[PDB]
Amino acid sequence: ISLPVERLAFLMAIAVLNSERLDGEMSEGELIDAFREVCKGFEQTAESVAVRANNAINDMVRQKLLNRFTSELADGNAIYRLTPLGISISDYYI
Amino acid sequence: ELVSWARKNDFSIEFSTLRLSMQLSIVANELHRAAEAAEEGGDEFHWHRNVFAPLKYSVAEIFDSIDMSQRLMDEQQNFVKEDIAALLNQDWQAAIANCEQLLSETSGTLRELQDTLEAAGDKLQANLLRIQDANMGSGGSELVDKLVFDLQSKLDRIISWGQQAIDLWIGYDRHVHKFIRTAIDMDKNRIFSQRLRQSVQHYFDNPWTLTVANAERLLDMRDEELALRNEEVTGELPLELEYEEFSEINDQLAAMIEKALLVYQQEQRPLDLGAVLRDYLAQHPLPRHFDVARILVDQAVRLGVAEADFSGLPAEWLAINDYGAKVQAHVIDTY
Amino acid sequence: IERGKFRSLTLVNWNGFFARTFDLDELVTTLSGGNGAGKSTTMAAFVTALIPDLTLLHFRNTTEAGATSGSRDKGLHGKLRAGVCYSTLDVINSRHQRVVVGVRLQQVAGRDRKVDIKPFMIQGLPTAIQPTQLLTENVGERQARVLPLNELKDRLDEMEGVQFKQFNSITDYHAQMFDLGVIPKRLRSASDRSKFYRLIEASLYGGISSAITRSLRDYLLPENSGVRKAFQDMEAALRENRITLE
Amino acid sequence: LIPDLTLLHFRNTTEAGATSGSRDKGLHGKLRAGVCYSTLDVINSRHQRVVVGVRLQQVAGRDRKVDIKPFMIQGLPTAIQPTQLLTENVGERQARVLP
Amino acid sequence: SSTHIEQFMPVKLAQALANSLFPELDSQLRAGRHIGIDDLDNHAFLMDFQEQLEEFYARYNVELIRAPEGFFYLRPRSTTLIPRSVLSELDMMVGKILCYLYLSPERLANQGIFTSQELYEELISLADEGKLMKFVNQRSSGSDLDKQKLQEKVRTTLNRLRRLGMVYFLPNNNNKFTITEAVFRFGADVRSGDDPREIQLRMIRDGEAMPV
Amino acid sequence: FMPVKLAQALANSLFPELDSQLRAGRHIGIDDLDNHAFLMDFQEQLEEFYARYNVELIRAPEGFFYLRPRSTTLIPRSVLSELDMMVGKILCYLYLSPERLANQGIFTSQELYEELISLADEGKLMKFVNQRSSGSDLDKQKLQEKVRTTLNRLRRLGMVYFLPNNNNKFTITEAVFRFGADVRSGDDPREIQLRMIR
Amino acid sequence: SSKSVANIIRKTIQREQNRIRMLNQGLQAVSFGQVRGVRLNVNVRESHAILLDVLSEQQEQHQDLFNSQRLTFSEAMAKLYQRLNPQVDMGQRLPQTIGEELLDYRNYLELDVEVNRGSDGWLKAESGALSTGEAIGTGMSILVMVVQSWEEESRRLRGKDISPCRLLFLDQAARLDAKSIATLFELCERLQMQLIIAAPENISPEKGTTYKLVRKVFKNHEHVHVVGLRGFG
Amino acid sequence: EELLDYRNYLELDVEVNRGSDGWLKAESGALSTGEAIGTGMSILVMVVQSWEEESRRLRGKDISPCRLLFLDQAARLDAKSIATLFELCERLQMQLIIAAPENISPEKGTTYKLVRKVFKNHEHVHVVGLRGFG
DNA sequence: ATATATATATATATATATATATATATATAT
DNA sequence: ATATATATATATATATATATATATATATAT
Ligand SMILES: Nc1ncnc2c1ncn2[C@@H]1O[C@H](COP(=O)(O)OP(=O)(O)OP(=O)(O)O)[C@@H](O)[C@H]1O
Ligand SMILES: [Mg+2]
Repeated sequence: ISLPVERLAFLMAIAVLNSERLDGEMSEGELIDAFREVCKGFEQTAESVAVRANNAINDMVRQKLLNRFTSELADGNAIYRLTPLGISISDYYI
Repeated sequence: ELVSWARKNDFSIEFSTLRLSMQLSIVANELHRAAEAAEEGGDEFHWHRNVFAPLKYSVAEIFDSIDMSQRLMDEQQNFVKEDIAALLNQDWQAAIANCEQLLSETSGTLRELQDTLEAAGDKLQANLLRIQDANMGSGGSELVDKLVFDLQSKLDRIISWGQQAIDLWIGYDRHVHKFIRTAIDMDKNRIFSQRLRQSVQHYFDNPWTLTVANAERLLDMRDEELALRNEEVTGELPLELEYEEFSEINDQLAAMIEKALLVYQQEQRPLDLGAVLRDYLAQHPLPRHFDVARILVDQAVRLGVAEADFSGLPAEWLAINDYGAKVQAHVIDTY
Repeated sequence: IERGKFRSLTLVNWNGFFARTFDLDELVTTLSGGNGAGKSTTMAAFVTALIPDLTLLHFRNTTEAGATSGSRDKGLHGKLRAGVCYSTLDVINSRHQRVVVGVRLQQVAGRDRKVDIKPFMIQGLPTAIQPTQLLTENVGERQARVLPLNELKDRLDEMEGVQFKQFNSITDYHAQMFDLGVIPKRLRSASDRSKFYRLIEASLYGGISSAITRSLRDYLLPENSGVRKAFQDMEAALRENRITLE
Repeated sequence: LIPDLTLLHFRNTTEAGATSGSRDKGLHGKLRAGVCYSTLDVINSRHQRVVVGVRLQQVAGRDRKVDIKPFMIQGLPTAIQPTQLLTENVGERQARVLP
Repeated sequence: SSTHIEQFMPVKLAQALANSLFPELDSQLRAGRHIGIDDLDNHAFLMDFQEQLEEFYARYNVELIRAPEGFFYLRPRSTTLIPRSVLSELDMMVGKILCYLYLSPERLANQGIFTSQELYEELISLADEGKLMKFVNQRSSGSDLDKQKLQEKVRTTLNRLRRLGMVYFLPNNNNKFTITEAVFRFGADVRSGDDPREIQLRMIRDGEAMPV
Repeated sequence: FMPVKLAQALANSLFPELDSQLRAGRHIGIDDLDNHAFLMDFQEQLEEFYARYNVELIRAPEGFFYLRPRSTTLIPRSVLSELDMMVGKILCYLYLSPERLANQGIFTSQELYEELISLADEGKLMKFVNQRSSGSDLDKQKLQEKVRTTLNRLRRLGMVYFLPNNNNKFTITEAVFRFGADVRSGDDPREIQLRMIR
Repeated sequence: SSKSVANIIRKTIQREQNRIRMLNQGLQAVSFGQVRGVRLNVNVRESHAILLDVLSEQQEQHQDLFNSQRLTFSEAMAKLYQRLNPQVDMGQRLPQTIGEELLDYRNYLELDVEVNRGSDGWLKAESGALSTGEAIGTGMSILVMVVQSWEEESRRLRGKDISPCRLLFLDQAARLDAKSIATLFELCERLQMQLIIAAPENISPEKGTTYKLVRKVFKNHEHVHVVGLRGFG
Repeated sequence: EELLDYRNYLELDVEVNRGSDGWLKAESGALSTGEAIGTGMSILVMVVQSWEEESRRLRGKDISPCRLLFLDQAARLDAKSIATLFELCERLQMQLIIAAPENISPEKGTTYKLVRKVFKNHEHVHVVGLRGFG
């Protein structure tokens, strides 16, 4: 369990979008967009946007924060969902 | 916008279906009670204590609980995939039956969960629409509508996932079989796999390369290089914008004619364009005459119609001045 | 909220215009003048500044609006003088930020009446700097000269607080304009750009555009992916069923 | 002048050359129920006063169809106007068009 | 009789060569592209007229070969009328790794969709990091700049193999891909349980694989 | 089915080699007697056969045949470098009339190298080798090597027939006219070719 | 799968119908010639409602059509649409393309423009039955609704503090009379819409800014002179 | 059959002396609205003249067919162009019917003012006529 | 002695398939 | 880090095939 400010903010944005998502599904094509926006707000460019986004998504997935599902038809060919621990961490503040 | 909020915050660091059924029953009872309370009606305080405190908190919490149950099933889905993957590493050809069972049970569990979800989604939606209908019982019930608008999606969203997850699993399942039908059928003993691993590890002890057809590409003629036009154009830069003003003489003339003509409408006097134009043009010099005639007509034709125009008898071209000006119009009678 | 606005339009080295800036009105700006005065030329220069997509740009006469003329020429090339030309728009953001977008145009030497376009943007320009002057260098006695993109970049870079950018794709140019509340819709795809140009082009000639009415469904109603997904799901199911039957 | 249904298509001024889009030609809606007439009067180089014209009728039906019949008249007095020929000055306020 | 197709060509070969699918398949094949079960139309076309096309291509001194896995390709001869070329050693490393991923059940959850990062991670896991890096640059010593260079080289080789049909980028994503059965050729040196040095001599004799 | 004479043409034993050389972009002139005669005979069908590939089989006014890929060409296309067209135009110029007394149809790499150096502008030479270059020995050696490479590439296309030996001395074929400019009534071939080169 | 499909299409259609019907009230009885008001009519197509019904409940009955090796899915759908509801009498368009067209939900709605011409009520707007000015005003109305829709859709992406610019054009404005122009001005101002209009003569002397252009031959080339104009003096 | 026609042997073009430049082919894309309209009118009158010339030899020598043309939305033209058109049509003995929503006020010829109203629950067009001015 | 039904021809315009040109992404190479 | 080549997608215009609706001449009922 290690959530820097950017990762935590990305998680909160993801939760907000899921709340405003119609059917409660999140393809990675939108996760990357959310990460782009949060990193832009936080004003830091260690590497490219894509590599940082991929690393962060993988880190949360392995940190038991997101669940990934392989769906070719989905935008980005994957569907992501908040895990119960991620839900708890997000709603702890929300 | 939430990014600044997070930045300034500065922070950092049960799959049983009987459960789902009992939460669904509780939700049905509470939702029906709240809908009936709303339908009965009451004052603002009654409306509140019956549709905002009981409903809001209870429905939010229990929909969240149901969603958490779905997430726990999702976690179980992930874990069973991982378990199958690990099993195929340990038994290879002998785990086929085990994996098929696990797939069967997981699919069945998914079927029961979807069935339980759809067992009450429609009626709960009906109750929510009933609460929507009863919401309008007061003008201050705006917040209720939000919930009656929010609590919709969640429910439907939940049901959506109940199928979408399944849509995913029935896919994954197939893939697994293909693997068993493809990966292990030609590697029953798995020896080929180990031998490939050792070949990879010790490839450069005997570096070999395959041969592939490498037909030539059809070389083409490069299109002529494009050269733009450069001429270093120079010229005088424009001065400050001048200005001109519009003459309202025609406006004054129109006002004069409208005032002179309003009397005809006032008295409903039959207007004859010939005589009126002939009389009025005498007040102006000839070059302006046209610009007068037009305006007068514009003012005159808005005042009633001419009844003779339905008689089928064409009107004549009455002269209205010297120099040869003529007009064709019936008398304006019907104001 | 205060909506952004178009302040002015600047034309450089155009057919008839050397360097002319018309200041727009908050509600209505009108142009008058006899036939062939160049009003049509002005609208063309504007829209070019807005949508520099050369494929979409096609200046048919008001007559034969949408009727194929077989001229093979889009009509833009003859509207420009030899050498460099510019078309720029000043816009005040709802954030009350003065941003100058623009495009450099240049005829391509050769029998083909083809042209090159390079978009560009400037942010933070001081309110006192007028585009007409910013794009021109006063050389000689009251005989200002136009300066190319390299010269313009050098001039701007020399000044402080102004951000100049040049875009390699009209896509990014559109993205930035959308970012600054210049464009209602995000022209992510070429189809987006085509629809946009369709809208503006119809307005220019005015009245009922056949394409607009025919595609009203597309233009008004948004696209939905969930329906597409459900259809694809059906497709997979049917394909499997046919496989089994065969 | 040209009473041919195939050629007659009153597209709006806008879209002077664009496709049909719809099926209608725009003529039917310009008429009124009943029998209508459109007539020209001409004076030849021979100074013969000739009245050419067409009778129109909105063909009743599901569609907006029109029937057109041409005709010509010669030897008319210069003093008689076309409207008089085609309309009966009945006692009612408004005249009556005759077939 | 005269004016009769059989005078010159078998009927089925002429029908195959006049089929709409023939040109694209031929261009891809001559380019070196392998054909798998996924291209159902092209694969079925090859199955139907397999013999006609092998005998046709024999005129070019190149063998149309169907591996037991069921994927067709071309092997030029020393007297090939169509030029021939050999894959790089890095290409071999990546091809062997792809065969592993095709056969690896651990990544089954991926369901066949893989990212270049995962491929690189697996490659470095099984291979020798620095001694493999030696080939990327002779003056590499673990420098992260050279690390990025190796990642980029792996990406380029992956693109090339995609060109050969061994891998498909996803209809919308060029950063994710799906493996094809053609990759099995990278294991042809180990598909037979014999001495590696004899399988290598057999393969090189067959023209399957040259040395370096 | 298939056209019968098209089937006859494809079956001809010359077809494999000719097809490979065409798909490689090579130009078949009058020198290749068998191939040129075959193409003359069976053009009406090879044009259709290669149109099935979204390519056009063109017989030049000079007579030589070649393949022009369309935008939708099914044969992987490629584009010649700038130096490639420059060298092609140099040879087209050298397909001159005084050439007969100059080299009797046999040129050497030195002739081409000197002509290119004297005739071309420095900026394009640097663009060929590299922008940052400025009149150096290494740059000139690389330029000469690239000249040799493009000469080999032209040989691949059939533009230039090497005289058989390791040494670089060759002859120029008529197909080189592809690089040439159009000829009008009374125009000097030298003047138009040089104007194009300039 | 078919049942679920039909369901999602139905939901999407209902949502969009409601949204458009709510939007319709953004218009206030524009005055253009005999046109007194403009409106958008959205209605599910019964020819398509029948299709939805069959898909949702009687998919199996026509499996014969679906499972034909000759027909692709789009072609299968087109053939089914043909089988039922054959009186529509579609044209010579290929089954393929019509099928894909069917694969779009929006197609299932008749989306039409209604005008309150004179006292004839609301009638379908056909260019062939409208005066030039009437048609021009109708168009401008349509374009303004479209831009409003685009802006609304982008509300989510855009920041809360930015309202995109609004600007349209009209060449050869002389085609319009004073009343129509005044109607257009009131509409545009109500909608905060900027406008650039052209006409040889100054048709709008009393509103917005005005400029007058004159082209002069000058040293064997051309120059345009611009002069400002003012409503009153 | 195309070759069988002499007309096909001929290439026909329309050229205009635009401004300081010489004669250029009239491209619809290279002209302003009024210029295009005027050129079209010119060509129309040319066609009319050609057709009359063709038909005369099959007609009585004392027959001069009527000539009459239209121009809707004439407001697209300026006064200068309109006067040029009037002069041209007069010089060619050709009658014109031009429509303008009150924007222009051509002094010469007949003018007809129109207004639509409702009367007896029916649309009516009140009409007025003027002429002789100038 | 007249008016309606048939067959023919024609232009309309509808749709498809083709070919072109431009923009884009992006992978290479200096 | 950026110039350049290559593949892909879209819009646009051309050309052709084809169905539709109308006009014209003849046939046949009244
Ligand atoms: N591409 C071009 N090539 C040559 N001349 C052109 C071109 N575009 C415009 N012109 C000429 O430039 C002048 C300006 O035309 P433009 O249509 O812009 O003027 P205008 O005042 O709007 O005219 P109108 O109202 O008649 O359309 C006219 O002479 C036109 O012929
Ligand atoms: Mg103009």
